[PDB]
Amino acid sequence: PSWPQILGRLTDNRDLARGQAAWAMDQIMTGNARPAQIAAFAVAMTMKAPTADEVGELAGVMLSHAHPLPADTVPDDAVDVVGTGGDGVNTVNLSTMAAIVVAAAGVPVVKHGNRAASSLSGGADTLEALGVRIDLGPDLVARSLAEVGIGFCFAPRFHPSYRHAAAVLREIGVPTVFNLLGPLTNPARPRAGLIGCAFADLAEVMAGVFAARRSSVLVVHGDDGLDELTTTTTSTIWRVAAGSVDKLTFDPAGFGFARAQLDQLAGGDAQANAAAVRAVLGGARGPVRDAVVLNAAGAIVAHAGLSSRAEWLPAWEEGLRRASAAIDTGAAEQLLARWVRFGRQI
Amino acid sequence: PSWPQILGRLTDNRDLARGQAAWAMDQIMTGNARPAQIAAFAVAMTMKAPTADEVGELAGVMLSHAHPLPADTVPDDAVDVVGTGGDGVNTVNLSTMAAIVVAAAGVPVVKHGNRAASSLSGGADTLEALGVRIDLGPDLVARSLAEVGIGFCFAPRFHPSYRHAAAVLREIGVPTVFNLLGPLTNPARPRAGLIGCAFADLAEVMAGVFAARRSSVLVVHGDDGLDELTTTTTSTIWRVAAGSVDKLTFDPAGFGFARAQLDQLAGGDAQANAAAVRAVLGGARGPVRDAVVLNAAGAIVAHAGLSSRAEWLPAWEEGLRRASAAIDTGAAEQLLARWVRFGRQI
Ligand SMILES: O=P(O)(O)OC[C@H]1O[C@H](OP(=O)(O)OP(=O)(O)O)[C@H](O)[C@@H]1O
Ligand SMILES: O=P(O)(O)OC[C@H]1O[C@H](OP(=O)(O)OP(=O)(O)O)[C@H](O)[C@@H]1O
Ligand SMILES: [Mg+2]
Ligand SMILES: [Mg+2]
Repeated sequence: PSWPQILGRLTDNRDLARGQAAWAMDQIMTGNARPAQIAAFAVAMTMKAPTADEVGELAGVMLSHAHPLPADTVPDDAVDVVGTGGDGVNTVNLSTMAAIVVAAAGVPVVKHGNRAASSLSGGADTLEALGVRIDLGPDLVARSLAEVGIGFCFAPRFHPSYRHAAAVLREIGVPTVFNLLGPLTNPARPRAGLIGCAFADLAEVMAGVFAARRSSVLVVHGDDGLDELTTTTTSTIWRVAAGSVDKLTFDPAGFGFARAQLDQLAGGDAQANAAAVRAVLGGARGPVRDAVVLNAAGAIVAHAGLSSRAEWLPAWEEGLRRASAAIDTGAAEQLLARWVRFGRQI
Repeated sequence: PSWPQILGRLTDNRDLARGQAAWAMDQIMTGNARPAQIAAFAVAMTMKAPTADEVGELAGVMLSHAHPLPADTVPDDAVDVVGTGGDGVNTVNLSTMAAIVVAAAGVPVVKHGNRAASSLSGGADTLEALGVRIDLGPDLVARSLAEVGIGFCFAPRFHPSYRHAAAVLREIGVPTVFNLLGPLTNPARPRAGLIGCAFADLAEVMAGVFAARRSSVLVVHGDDGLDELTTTTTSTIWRVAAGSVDKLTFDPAGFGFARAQLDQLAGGDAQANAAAVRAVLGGARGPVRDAVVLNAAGAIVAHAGLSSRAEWLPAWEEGLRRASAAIDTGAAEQLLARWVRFGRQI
């Protein structure tokens, strides 16, 4: 195959043949692709409308080039809590906060992330400011996970071959199909997760990729455009279980959640967002907390769905019970401190 | 305006705002665009179907950075004979053949061109293979048009700022909206022409750009896929006249043209394309001659179209009759030779 062959086809508004997206991404990962070819491919693939197979081959190749974690160090039931980003809105780090709470409820967590692309502080940014280390390689992410209950995979450190593509996509400035990869390329390959998507027309495609692996994942998009489960309004959820997707709308009001204004969830620089995490874990009641509990519940229901013998509602109310208890007992706050303390000790 | 604004809008399948296409082009020409941005723009402008205004803006910006010809050196009734190519044939043998016939019939021709991408011989290549100096500055092109009756503007010499876009578009290696520009960025700004386009949908767009200029133009797509008037079957013509456009069907059988086969008309190697020209200008009667004569008449008919008193069928017979004569008298063969001598006498 070739670039004009592949680019020609996409610009003809045609789905690619099996293996074509993989060859293209492999060319990219292996540094054999000129910056203009990367850009054309990325834009062309977005405007055509990508398929699950296509994006699955993109994520597949990427993973196959990624640093893996050591064998028998990632639990069978580990969850991820990560979004695509591209909110447009500049919220406090909801995914990061819920991750800590989830791990504090004793659900193993291997989080993928990096810095903000558009926002003032990313997950990795906010974690850095807290004094939790985001540099850790495969072996120490494995250690951290077993020793603290949570581990953090920093995307650049696990995905060096993405460097070629990453610079190019920054220059473009528009989001593309590539903005989907982060959540689909966690190097630990955890089989569950809560997965945020800022682009409502692409979210089904992510769900499609997760269903191919037979993951238990809720792909989420707030109807306010949030790549999290919102408290402002309702959220659309593509539930991924048993290798099939199904669409839902989710209403916090049915679990007694006060509706909220978007700007109550608004965020700032790293220090500020790190202050917000200390606040919430510390027990500050209000909008931000509600948001964190909600999403933390979400991930826990995805965990629960690893088992086929599971109903939606009883699992959500268990989830909300546990996220809330994880904060209120101080266990969440403990865990963060335990985790910082882990990093300062090789 | 902005790159992210313009690229995002395109990726939403939205037509641009008045001025944006121009701003994008203007950044490219000025050197203010990343190759990643050039690539995203060219791909997206294509997949979202481009409009006449958008392409006019791109053409206009390009023309406003170009070296013009000296004042009062291009006659008001000058014509261009040219195709988009990318027919995948090629047509270069036909366009340069008709161009010379036309000039030889006493219609000033100023052609715009480049060395080929897809085919072995292209407009400039074939010209260069016949001994013609294709790379002359504005003054010498005017002197050529004055003395020889034809001039060729070499797109690299006349559009220095376009260098960036060309390098980028070579790498993506597939047709984009930028492939319509050549015919619409003649530095000599000639107000008539026969304009071949391999893209049916884009032809109508090119036509509307020429309508905006009040040029008298026949945009032509061979219904056999050719970017010239074919003799293989019927053609589609977009008659541009009085700032308006009429889509037509054209059949050369109504002038006694035998149906040829597509593989008797196809351009080839530059050294081959050259010999074919000597062959046919020397008097080689056949299906190549036929189709040169046809396209040459189209060019002359287009020239006739500058007067609103011009009528269609008589214009075509005067056209056919004059092109035939230019060949048979040897005026055309003789014109090629004076054009070659001209270059050798500077
Ligand atoms: O910067 P953007 O492209 O707008 O993306 C929004 C943020 O989301 C990502 O983190 P992640 O989703 O892992 O965690 P978060 O939701 O807690 O930030 C990333 O780190 C960004 O800072
Ligand atoms: O890009 P390609 O597909 O190789 O096209 C071959 C040639 O056709 C065009 O020139 P010209 O208009 O002189 O020839 P045509 O009008 O017959 O296409 C184009 O500028 C090339 O020189
Ligand atoms: Mg998120
Ligand atoms: Mg977010």
